[PDB]
Amino acid sequence: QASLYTHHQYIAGFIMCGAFAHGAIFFIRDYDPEQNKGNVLARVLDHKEAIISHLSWVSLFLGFHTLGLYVHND
Amino acid sequence: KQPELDPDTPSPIFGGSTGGLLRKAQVEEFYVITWESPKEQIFEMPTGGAAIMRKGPNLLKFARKEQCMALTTQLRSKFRQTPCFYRVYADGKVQYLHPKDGVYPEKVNAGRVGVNQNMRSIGKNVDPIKVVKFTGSEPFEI
Amino acid sequence: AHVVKIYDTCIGCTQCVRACPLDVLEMVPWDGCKAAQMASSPRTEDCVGCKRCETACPTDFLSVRVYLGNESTRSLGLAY
Amino acid sequence: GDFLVHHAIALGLHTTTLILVKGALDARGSKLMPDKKDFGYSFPCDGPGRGGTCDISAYDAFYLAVFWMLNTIG
Amino acid sequence: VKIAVDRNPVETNFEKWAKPGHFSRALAKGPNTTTWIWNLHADAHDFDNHTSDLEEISRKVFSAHFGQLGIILIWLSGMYFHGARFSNYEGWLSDPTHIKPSAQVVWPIVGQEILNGDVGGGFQGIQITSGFFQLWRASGITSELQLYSTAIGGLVLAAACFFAGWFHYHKAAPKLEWFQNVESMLNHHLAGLLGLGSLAWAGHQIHVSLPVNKLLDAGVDPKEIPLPHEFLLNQSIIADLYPSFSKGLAPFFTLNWAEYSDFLTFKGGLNPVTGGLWLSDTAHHHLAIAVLFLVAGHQYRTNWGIGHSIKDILESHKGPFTGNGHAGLYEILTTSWHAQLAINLALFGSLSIIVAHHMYAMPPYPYLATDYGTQLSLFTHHMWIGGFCVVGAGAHAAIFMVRDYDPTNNYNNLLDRVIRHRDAIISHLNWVSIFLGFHSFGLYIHNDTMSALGRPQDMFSDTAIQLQPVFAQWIQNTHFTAPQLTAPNALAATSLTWGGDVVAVGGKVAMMPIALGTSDFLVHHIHAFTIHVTVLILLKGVLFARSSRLIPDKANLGFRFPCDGPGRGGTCQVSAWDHVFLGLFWMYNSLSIVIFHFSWKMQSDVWGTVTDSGVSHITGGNFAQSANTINGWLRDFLWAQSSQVIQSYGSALSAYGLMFLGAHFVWAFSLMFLFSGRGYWQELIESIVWAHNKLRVAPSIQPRALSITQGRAVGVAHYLLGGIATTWSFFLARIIAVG
Amino acid sequence: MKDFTTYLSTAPVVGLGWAIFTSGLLIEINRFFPDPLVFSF
Amino acid sequence: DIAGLTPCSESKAYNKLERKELKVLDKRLKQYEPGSAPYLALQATKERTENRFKTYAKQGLLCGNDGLPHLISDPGLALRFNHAGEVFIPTFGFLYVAGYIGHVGRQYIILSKEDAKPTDKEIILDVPLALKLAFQGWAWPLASIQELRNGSLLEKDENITVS
Amino acid sequence: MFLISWRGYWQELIETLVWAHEKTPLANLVYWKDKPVALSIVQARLVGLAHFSVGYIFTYAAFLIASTAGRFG
Ligand code: CLA
Ligand SMILES: CC1=C(/C=C/C(C)=C\C=C\C(C)=C\C=C\C=C(C)\C=C\C=C(C)\C=C\C2=C(C)CCCC2(C)C)C(C)(C)CCC1
Ligand SMILES: CC1=C(C/C=C(\C)CCC[C@H](C)CCC[C@H](C)CCCC(C)C)C(=O)c2ccccc2C1=O
Ligand SMILES: CC1=C(C/C=C(\C)CCC[C@H](C)CCC[C@H](C)CCCC(C)C)C(=O)c2ccccc2C1=O
Ligand code: SF4
Repeated sequence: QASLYTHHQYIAGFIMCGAFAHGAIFFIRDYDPEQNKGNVLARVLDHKEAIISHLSWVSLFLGFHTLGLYVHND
Repeated sequence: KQPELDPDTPSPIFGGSTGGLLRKAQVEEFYVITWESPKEQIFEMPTGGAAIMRKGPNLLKFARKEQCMALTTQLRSKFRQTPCFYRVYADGKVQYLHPKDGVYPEKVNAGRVGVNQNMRSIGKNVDPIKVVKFTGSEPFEI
Repeated sequence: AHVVKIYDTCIGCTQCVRACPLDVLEMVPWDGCKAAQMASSPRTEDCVGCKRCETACPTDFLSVRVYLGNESTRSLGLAY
Repeated sequence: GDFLVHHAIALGLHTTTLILVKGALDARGSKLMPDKKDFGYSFPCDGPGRGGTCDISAYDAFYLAVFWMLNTIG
Repeated sequence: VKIAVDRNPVETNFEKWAKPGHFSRALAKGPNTTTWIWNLHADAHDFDNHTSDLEEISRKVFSAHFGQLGIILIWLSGMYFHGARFSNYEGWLSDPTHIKPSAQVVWPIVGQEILNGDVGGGFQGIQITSGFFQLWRASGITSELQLYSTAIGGLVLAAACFFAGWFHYHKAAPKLEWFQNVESMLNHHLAGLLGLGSLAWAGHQIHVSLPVNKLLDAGVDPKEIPLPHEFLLNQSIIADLYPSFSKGLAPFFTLNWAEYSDFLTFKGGLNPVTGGLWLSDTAHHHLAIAVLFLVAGHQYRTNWGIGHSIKDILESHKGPFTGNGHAGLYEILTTSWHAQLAINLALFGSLSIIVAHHMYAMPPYPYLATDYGTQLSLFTHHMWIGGFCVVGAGAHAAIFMVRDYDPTNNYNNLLDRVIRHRDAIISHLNWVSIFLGFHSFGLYIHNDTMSALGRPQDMFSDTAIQLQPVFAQWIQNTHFTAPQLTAPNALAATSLTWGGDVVAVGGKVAMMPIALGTSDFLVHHIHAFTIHVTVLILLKGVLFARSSRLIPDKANLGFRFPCDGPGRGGTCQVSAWDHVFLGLFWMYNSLSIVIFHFSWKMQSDVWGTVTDSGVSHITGGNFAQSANTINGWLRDFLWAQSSQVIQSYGSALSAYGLMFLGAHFVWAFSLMFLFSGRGYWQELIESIVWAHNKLRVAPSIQPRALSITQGRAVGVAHYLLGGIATTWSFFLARIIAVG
Repeated sequence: MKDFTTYLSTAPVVGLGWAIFTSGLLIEINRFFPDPLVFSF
Repeated sequence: DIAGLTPCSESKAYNKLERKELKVLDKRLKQYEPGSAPYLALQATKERTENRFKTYAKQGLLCGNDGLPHLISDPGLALRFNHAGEVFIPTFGFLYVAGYIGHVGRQYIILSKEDAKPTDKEIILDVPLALKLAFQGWAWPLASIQELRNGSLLEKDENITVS
Repeated sequence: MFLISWRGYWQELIETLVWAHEKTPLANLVYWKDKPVALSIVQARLVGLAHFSVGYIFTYAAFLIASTAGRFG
């Protein structure tokens, strides 16, 4: 049970990392913003700073508070 | 008149080191530098220690090209001395490189025509579309 | 080798040449204000790709960008 | 005790997704390297100039995101 | 040699403080980037970066010396005052055998008062492993009323030290002529600072040997012991204690040194009841040191045509191979402070580690051999300090070679000959490190493989196939037979670590001879391997700093730079700074291995409690057949001895476990920096700055990520911090629950 | 005096004065008010 | 009764833990005479430990099968009961203090963008200005909402982006 | 090992080893077929992360298997 569960967990983790890697390879190698003047992908690329900043914020929140509660309990 | 390499040239007084002069220098290439050096003086070697240098034009040689550009730049630094470069291939053919203009590429010489350049603002290049060929690294104009 | 380019964004400061360690690029006619020079890459057989010429270029954005390519004896700085 | 560990898992997931989304969105071009689309995907760096440019290619973000994937799955 | 100072060279004013970075004209203009602060911090002490005025540099150094000694003296005064005000020093003094040392008592706020461990003596507090109570007992202190005055004196001296620093920087700033008096500096350090101090301390130990040797070790309460002044002046007292006194001080005038045998004695060893050593041996040693360092400081010509200077001695040393050597080493030293600093730190850390080795097996204090914790603490402390000092000497060698060096006037055929074969040394040491790695580390792999394959009779063992050393055993044999054969006047051997005679004080064996088997052989080979690899790193950083095979124009790039460029396949960690970076990690590895060896040897084959029938050690002799395998270090040493650090939350040792976990945390935190770059981080800061500018709250100073060099610095800093802190917590929580 | 007051706007001031105020306040609140883990109501 | 948890007075494990702690304290409390300092220290420690255990059990806080207190963080379960102080009001208190801090810092960093070389003011602060703004932010919810309706906090897309 | 130490350091050491290998007496027979250099920075960090991941996986799996299928409890 545990062996197969950890197996599939790490398999899914690597497959997700590969999905994101190829998602970046898309923007790097196969992209035509001429055809994409006005779609949702260009919009997503335009406010990228906001997405990155809010990811950073949620990460900071989780890390701060989790480590704080653990250190408090210790 | 760009001067060409001349063998049988004396060398500065030095003991030895363990830098360069490997199998590459025998079967692939070796580079040569020549420069005036008046007022017999002390200098430093890029792949060794300190050495003396007689007055009158003297010639040196090393393994890598930068090992001589370093000496040319040094000579700029202290006293105005004007060395040159040389190339050597397996067939013995010699090629003169620095300075071809005679005026030290940092300064223009009367007139030439350069390559590997395009009149375009920074950026504003082509997207990966229509760049499937990719020709290694594209000149974007050829 | 290393595909080097020079865009029209340039002032002719003569700094990316007195900084290049391999004497790869030249500066021949340009119609400027006070100095009037423009850089050019006539030869690339000796360029190693150290990106020392990109550090001294004060142009915004940079005038020269080294397109990293394939390696060789010169491009790998091999005394052997 | 499940609360704290679920929040640690949320931290790990959000941080890995931050790294991946950042590597993916800042792919065509970032503010430090605007013409990132020209040097492909996996290049070491853009030189020691401009105050230091290390691990700037998206491949390096994938590097760090795989580190965080290992952490989160662990 | 004379004195040469200037009057009011720099006026005292609080203005230059309002402009941080004034010493660096590049920084004084203003902080337009957050890197400005980090460069302010990383360059305040870089005196040779402020300006090329070596006079001002020498003045800055000679002032920072007083600036450091003031802190040193305030530190010693703080230790003495902690011992005075709140501590069980009187309780410890009346009963040193069981009462434990404590000099720190916490405040009752959030439950931290649980740290006030019950140590007895009518007082509770934090146990200290610094070794101040045993050091003070050797001075006849009977009550707390003396440490107050001692700390007062120390604090006054520290104030005067800061005064002297300010005085010699802003009122009596010297000139390079005074600083470069190598003759005077030596003949006054070597003769005065060392000889006079040693003679004074020997005369002190001679007139303080009454309480410790006789009264303190006779059950006499310290209040009962007459005060030291009552021992010094009264001749009847010192005639009753030691018959050699009150003679008339005759043997010392006519040099007929025959009657002075009650206070300058040479015994060696210690009584299994007295616990510690005697003060007469230390007094004789300090008189020998005083005479030696006082005569040695009189072998240099200074003014009156008596002696010979250093320059002539350097000139009169030449050989066939080298020829014209030692040409300008005197100028090498008199020119740069970095050369002298590197040369000092070279053997300074080595002698610190030697002091550690001479302290663990030769406790020079009373009632501390049974204190199994102070020994480990001091030993590991001094070894890490020595490792840091050696790595710093390796760094300052390259520092000297970068800024203050030119092979024209400081020319020396020795140095250029070393440089001309700077590559054969590196190649051969690479091969030797490969040899040692395949021949000192691969043996553990073989042993694990043999123990796993089900063939115990094939594994390397003191029973299956012996691989123990004999050369160290022959040295121990020459030292053991030294008394009465090669050392007639001597009584005992050099140390009880190879001469049997199990000395035990109150069950706990104060000292038992140390064995040397295949395990010690393997571990000493591991030590040699790690030390050689560290020396390889440091020397390959020092040599390849002026020039190299790849980049000839390497001196102009400075000492502190991360790389040159991604050309020629990639250039990373090429500067001597980066070689010091890696040498710090290797010094960590080597010192950690050595300290773990020390701890586990001392706990397995040395320390324990003696019963009616022999001594029962802490561990059941697990050192024999565990060190021969890497799993053994996790089988009976790391796994087994880690119970207290993770089981100490119920007692006053929970802070040790807290530091334990926090050090793990900071270690991984350092890994973060060590494995990442700046591009990712700089672009993340870009997006965060975007988030800021939407509400108009961004800073005026441009927030940039740390520099590559600072990134690596933070990495190594957190890395060594976490490592050393975790190992400290372990060795300090394990050794309290077993002593 | 003037240059001293100017010097007293840097790390050795608030950042010391601050966080000293705050450590003192928190320690005093936890000392007079011994062990809070939930509000009054 | 919520989540299968029981009020913390009826927890046999909680009282067993209190007795365990008191026994562990007294076993080493009996080492000293009633007059010395360590004895008084342990006495006061036991005082506030008994006070811990007594004062918690008021207005209701649930302890589980382990006997330890468990904070309820859902609004709605803290309502319809008496748990609004577990974490519901502390949330608003931290929000107030964090507002206060951010408001003061933002108004400081804005009022400094007008003078020459503002970077200096970030390494050499304006202590009197910081003190003034420190004693003016305890109405920030009023100023924030109406400064939002005002529009003096939205930058009209005049910043540096790359896309 | 591959993560902390980066490429540039190892180029000089490889050049030193080449110097030593070309000068060993009577050991200059048939040469290497390709020039030895330091791993690419991209290659360096790739192999570093590969070792990281594979060691992480093997360690955790060996633990999860041994500490379970040896005690049964
Ligand atoms: C145990 C080691 C360690 C730690 C503690 C962290 C911590 C962090 N990483 Mg990280 N990481 C690590 C290892 C580590 N990493 C390694 C080995 C790698 C691969 C080399 C990475 C790669 C990586 C990437 C790519 C990213 C991070 C990010 C982050 C940050 C996310 C912020 C957050 O989630 O909330 C907070 C997390 C904290 C750790 C805060 C706790 C620190 C406390 C407050 C210290 C307080 C000290 C005290 C107040 C005073 C001490 C100072 C002085 C007195 C000494 C965070 C600070 C992400 C980031 O930057 O976020 C935007 C990011 O994208 N990491
Ligand atoms: C029925 C039901 C339900 C419902 C549900 C829902 C309705 C929801 C959801 C959900 C979801 C829905 C989730 C998700 C997921 C997702 C993911 C996981 C994602 C992704 C993506 C990605 C990964 C991307 C990639 C890329 C990039 C990177 C860039 C470029 C582009 C691309 C795309 C390539 C529940 C269960 C509740 C309950 C029971 C019943
Ligand atoms: C996170 C990270 C950074 C970023 C490092 C940062 C942002 C350090 C900044 C943290 C400091 C502590 C900020 C603190 C300053 C506060 C704004 C004010 C101080 C608080 C007062 C109370 C004193 C690097 O620069 C880096 C470089 C090379 C390899 C890896 C990394 C890396 O991982
Ligand atoms: C040791 C080391 C080297 C030198 C390591 C070398 C030269 C060894 C690699 C080649 C040898 C021949 C490996 C021998 C075989 C390998 C163990 C496995 C090869 C199997 C493949 C055929 C799949 C680097 O080049 C380097 C580069 C960047 C960061 C860190 C480092 C680094 O730490
Ligand atoms: S360094 Fe850049 S701006 Fe200056 S001349 Fe060269 S290309 Fe033009």
